[PDB]
Amino acid sequence: TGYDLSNSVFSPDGRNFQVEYAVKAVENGTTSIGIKCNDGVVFAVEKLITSKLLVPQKNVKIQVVDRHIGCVYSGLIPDGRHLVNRGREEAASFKKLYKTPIPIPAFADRLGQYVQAHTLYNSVRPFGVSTIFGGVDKNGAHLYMLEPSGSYWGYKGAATGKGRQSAKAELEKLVDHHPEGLSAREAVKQAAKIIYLAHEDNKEKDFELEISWCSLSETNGLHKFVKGDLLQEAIDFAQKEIN
Amino acid sequence: TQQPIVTGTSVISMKYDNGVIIAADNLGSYGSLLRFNGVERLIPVGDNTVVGISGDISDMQHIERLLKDLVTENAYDNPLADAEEALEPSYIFEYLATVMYQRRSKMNPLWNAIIVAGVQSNGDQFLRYVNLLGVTYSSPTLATGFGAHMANPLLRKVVDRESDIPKTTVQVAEEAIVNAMRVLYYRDARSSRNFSLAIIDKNTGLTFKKNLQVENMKWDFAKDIKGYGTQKI
Repeated sequence: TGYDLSNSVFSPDGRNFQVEYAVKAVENGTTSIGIKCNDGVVFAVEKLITSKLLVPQKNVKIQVVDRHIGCVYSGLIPDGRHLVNRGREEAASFKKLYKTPIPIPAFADRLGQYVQAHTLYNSVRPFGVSTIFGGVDKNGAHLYMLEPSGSYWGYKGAATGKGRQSAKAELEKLVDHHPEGLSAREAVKQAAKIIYLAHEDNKEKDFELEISWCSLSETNGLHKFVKGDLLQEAIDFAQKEIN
Repeated sequence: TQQPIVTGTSVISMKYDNGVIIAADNLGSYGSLLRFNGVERLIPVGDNTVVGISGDISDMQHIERLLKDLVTENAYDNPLADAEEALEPSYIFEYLATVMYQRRSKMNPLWNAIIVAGVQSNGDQFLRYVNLLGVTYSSPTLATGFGAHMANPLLRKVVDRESDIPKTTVQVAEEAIVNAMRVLYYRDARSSRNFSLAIIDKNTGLTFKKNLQVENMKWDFAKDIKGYGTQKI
């Protein structure tokens, strides 16, 4: 034993226990989801209201990369911010050299290689976040989810955090009941519902809903936050479904 | 140190009662060769600022990319990016002025003369100049290159000092700018007939006019001019 004390060490299984321990930090975090729709993607996150003293709608969790990519994560919030800062540098250098905005699969690998690099040495700690991200590019809509190991895949729907099982079950129903696809405005409504349903795992404290979206028709392929009437409409739809 | 290759000529501008006007022709010259006839030298930043650039075009395109990147960067982690924490003309100018002076200090300048025209949050008119040396100044009228010598005299007859700004309407100001552009076409050998004009008003916002032409030109008197002194035929 002692294989779990240092990062980048293979156990006799062939496992990197330090990465597996980073996953535990992710599982401890709040629920965040992603939904791939017809011409774009929708991101939503659970924000736990620890106290009345928290200013509503101010502590924003979802982050934009470039102008077409949205990023959300669960786990250690600072680690996610560090990863997004790198993502922004990667996207800037891509656009600087190649002119065109970074494609989503290209962007996914940039984050993937960076996270994977933090499993290669004992002088660094793995990332304590699972990041759900995506957007619209020349080839259409893309949704990704990236783990502490550096492992990522493309997704129809994605979920992580403490209420991931509940969320995953809900996402699986949407995939089955909508093979032809889901619209952007529908996805926002469904995203709100899933976060509310996933809140049963964090039912002690009340929460605040935060949604964003990229859509070719609704937002011209740019990342925008869901605000005002459209946000309230999604909350009302979500509250109606739980009752 | 370098030399400018593909170049843009005058950028002219002035303040009026509710905002600012800025203009520049659509030419990219290659020495005496009038090489490129479709070059846009007025670059808007948001809905409250227009940056007019003269001089080296390769450096202009670099500056254009910096401003484009500046908007992207300002939007990061900024819920008020399209409101209270939007980019101001003063912010955009000071950034450029910092870069210009830094580059001249490394003996590797951006070979340009720049005028940042816009309207601030409080409605105040913004108009300031910066160039390859990092020299900056503000005035009710500003012009680069040949515009400094020919446009300013005409524009200063409309707004001669600060107190003339509230007395100057947008129609009078635009008329003066358009006339100045005609005069430059008469007299600047590296100018073109085609130009762009931009108005930034505190009420009506940003109006960007493309594909304008110099018109109402006086040439008829040329027929009476014969020889260089004694020749009659």
